[PDB]
Amino acid sequence: PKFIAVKLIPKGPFRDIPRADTLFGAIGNAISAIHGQSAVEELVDAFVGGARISSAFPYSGDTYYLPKPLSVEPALEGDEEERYTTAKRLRKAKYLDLKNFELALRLRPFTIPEEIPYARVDVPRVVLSSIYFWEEIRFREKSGVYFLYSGPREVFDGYIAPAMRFLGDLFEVEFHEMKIDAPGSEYSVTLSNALPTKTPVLWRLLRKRMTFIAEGSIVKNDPGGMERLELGLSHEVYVYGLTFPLGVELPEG
Amino acid sequence: MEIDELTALGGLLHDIGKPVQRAGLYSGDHSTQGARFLRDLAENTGRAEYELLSLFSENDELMIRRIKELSPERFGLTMEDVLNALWIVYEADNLASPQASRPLYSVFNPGKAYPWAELDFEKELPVPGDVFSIRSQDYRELVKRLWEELSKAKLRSDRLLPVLEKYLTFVSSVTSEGNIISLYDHMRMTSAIALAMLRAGCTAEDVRSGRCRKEKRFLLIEGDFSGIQDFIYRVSTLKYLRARSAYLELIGWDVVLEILSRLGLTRANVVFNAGGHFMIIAQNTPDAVKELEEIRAKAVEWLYREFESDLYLAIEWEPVSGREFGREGGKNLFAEARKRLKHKLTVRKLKRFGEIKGLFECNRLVSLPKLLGFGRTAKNDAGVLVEGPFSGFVPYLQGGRPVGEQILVKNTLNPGEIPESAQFVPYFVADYFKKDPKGGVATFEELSMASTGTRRLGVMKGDVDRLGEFFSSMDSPSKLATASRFMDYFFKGYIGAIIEGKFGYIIGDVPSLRDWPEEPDIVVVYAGGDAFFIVGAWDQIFELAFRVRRAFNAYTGGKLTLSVGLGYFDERTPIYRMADVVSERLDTAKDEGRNRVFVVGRSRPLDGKHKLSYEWNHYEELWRTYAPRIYAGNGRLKGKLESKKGLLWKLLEIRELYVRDPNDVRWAYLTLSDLFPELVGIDTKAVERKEPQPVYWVDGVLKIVLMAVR
Ligand SMILES: [Mn+2]
Ligand SMILES: [Mn+2]
Repeated sequence: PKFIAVKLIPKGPFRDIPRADTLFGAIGNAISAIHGQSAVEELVDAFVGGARISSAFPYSGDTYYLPKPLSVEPALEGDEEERYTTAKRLRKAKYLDLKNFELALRLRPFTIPEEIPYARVDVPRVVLSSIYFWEEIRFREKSGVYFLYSGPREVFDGYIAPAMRFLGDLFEVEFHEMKIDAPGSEYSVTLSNALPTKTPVLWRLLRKRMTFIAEGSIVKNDPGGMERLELGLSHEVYVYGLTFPLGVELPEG
Repeated sequence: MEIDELTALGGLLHDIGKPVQRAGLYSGDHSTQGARFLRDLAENTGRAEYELLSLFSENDELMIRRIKELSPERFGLTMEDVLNALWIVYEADNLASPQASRPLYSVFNPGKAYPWAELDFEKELPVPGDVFSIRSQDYRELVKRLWEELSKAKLRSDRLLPVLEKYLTFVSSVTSEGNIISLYDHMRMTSAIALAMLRAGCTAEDVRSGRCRKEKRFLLIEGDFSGIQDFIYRVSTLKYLRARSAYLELIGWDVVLEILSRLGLTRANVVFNAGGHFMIIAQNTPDAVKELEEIRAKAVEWLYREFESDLYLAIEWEPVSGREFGREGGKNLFAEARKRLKHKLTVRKLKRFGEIKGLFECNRLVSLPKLLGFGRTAKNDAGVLVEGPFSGFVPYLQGGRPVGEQILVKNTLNPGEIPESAQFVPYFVADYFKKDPKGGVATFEELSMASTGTRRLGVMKGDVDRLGEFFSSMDSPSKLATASRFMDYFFKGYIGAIIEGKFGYIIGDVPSLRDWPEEPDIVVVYAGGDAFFIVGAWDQIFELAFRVRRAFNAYTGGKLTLSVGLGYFDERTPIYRMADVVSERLDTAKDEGRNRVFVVGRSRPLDGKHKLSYEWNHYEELWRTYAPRIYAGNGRLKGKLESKKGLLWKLLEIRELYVRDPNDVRWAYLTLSDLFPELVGIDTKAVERKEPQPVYWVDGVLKIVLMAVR
């Protein structure tokens, strides 16, 4: 399907690459500061109603990276010394380019990005004595981070766009159409970290306290869910954990 | 005796004839002569169970009568019980897998062979050497120590296994050329397969027809932990870190011994248990798969409640037939079965904690140097210091008595003074540590303070290259059992010795900054399976990498290789960061080829021609070449360089202009200049070969010498 790619062009380093829960949080907060909670409720309604956002992924120039579907981890066998050596580096890869992602969805042979467009530099400082580290993300030239939006344009123009501009004031924003060709399938990858309703097929746990399914996890007809809770703040807080599904071919295993 | 103990001890003693034939004690084939040895031993001391057990080393006419004479009723057995036990153990011998002087040839290098010695971690490093015949005098001395120990042992596999391991480890199972299989390993696997066949409900008629051989009556049970370096490193001190490592070993043993208890198996059924990875041969009954499901689920549920998502245990098992324990028509079916079990584990690791449907809705370890082991008791019990998923662990100290059905005993094959009723469980652990001025394990701070020159903590993470492929090339259970044991024992058994400064002639001249101290500033976090994590004085850790790499080269036939990540840190750097850097550097050493060491952090061109790692030999040559010309030893430069220390710094500046652009010919123009002749010219063999200039490599030596001399 086709999606809106929200490109975050960074004006300096970033603490982390944000996932769907943190992105929905930031966006819900921004909409509360602009249109009040009436608009926050309409946002949740739009999302519960079928609208979705992905977690953030790196881009480099005209190269969009997506998360490696966990579907291909147990399929890799589909030379002796060469195959075990590549298979260990495919198994360690977090990201594929768009072209190699669309192939992985179909269990066709695919290659890995050689160099990834961000470096984790953790900078040390002395505290009065001990040493502490702050993870920073340094972006290569014309590189940065993007997320996908699926749903009606009016919800994008009315909530996501104005919110993302507000959040930019560390980054500027631009958006482009993105197409991902994905096979028709009973099974899907999530491009967002999710709170599942069913037990999923393949998954990595993500501890945050909430138990999330990571980006790249595989589900069978799992929309995920949103949670509201009270933390003693002025407003009730919504936690995004909806799935951003693309069809994925599974090996018989 | 009951059928289960009989089939277990029978599998164990089937091939005890081999050592006695080779010692020329009696006359006849190993078969006849093993029967004589146990019959003779039975009459000595007066334990008639040995005369029953002597039947295993031997139309079915004579057999039925000989069994009848030994009154089976006496031992609480049937005649038809013992016939099964014999037939079962007969097939079990075949499934597990010629001059009488031929030694054990090394599983690492079948062209080389082991001198005859007993398994002793305090004596000498096993080194596959020149093929030598073993004298008929050496076997006789073996057989007499063997006879003296069986005389006193309780006649329980947990008391038999240890004495068979001491004496039959460095003995060829069959005396052919290039025989790789330790007799001990063939004995324990026969007992393992035999007891399994019994529990599978297999009987003599089944063995006679092959409806045991040609049918999936066995289970391969593999257990791999997941979240280990998250569970051990990434805390909140060195004391605590060793406590986590020791805790993960006890947790693992609690699952393994639980499985053995509930399936009615023996320690012999443990093919291996190293680096949180265990494998067990068992019965394929509906009763056993149900028992495993219960165990798998109760163990995971406990891990989740105790440590959250941090530590997971992935347990899987596959139905397998006798056929699949051996090579069939040029196809290694055993590797093919292991490969299919590996796949189930990889899938299970991607369904982490899926055994909990409720999923999608630090004082005891501090208290954890006078102890001999732990007792495996009930969770609710006096003295329990730590709890695992199934059982409580009471510390067993020199002064005191042990407590529990099972006693885990550290770094011996000798039961010591434990009660007859208690199951002996020997476990080896590499636990070397620099003792403080107080009897306690030294700190990061004290280890760092003991260094030559710069005060940094040394950290090295080591790991054997392409082990998976080496284990995949093992034809049989007994072969795999020898490979895994010999491999594990290098790290658990001999790294302590290597640290103590032993095996000097085997090791030789290694990169070194100082005289090797009598009590080195070294502390082992972990060493087992095919891996180690060790910390200490930076200059002592640097040297220990080369000592351990050479000892391992000798211990393998020069046929297996290590990669090592080294790190020199400010003593205040938190563990999680030190672990991640030496891990990144180990990973890098493997990406750039294997058999290489990340010696120190280095600048380089990002043109994909310049590796950060060194090949062990390349660094060892570089060090022989340059170090003696500039370094006197023990923190001291050469006298000539006392006023000329800056020349060493100017080379590192020259090398940075090679790193700025290795094509620009300025580093030539710049270059007593008879101190480094190999670096002055523009090496041309390198340019053609598409390889770095000698100047690129020199930092690895100079940066280390400058840290030593500051
Ligand atoms: Mn390893
Ligand atoms: Mn390895």
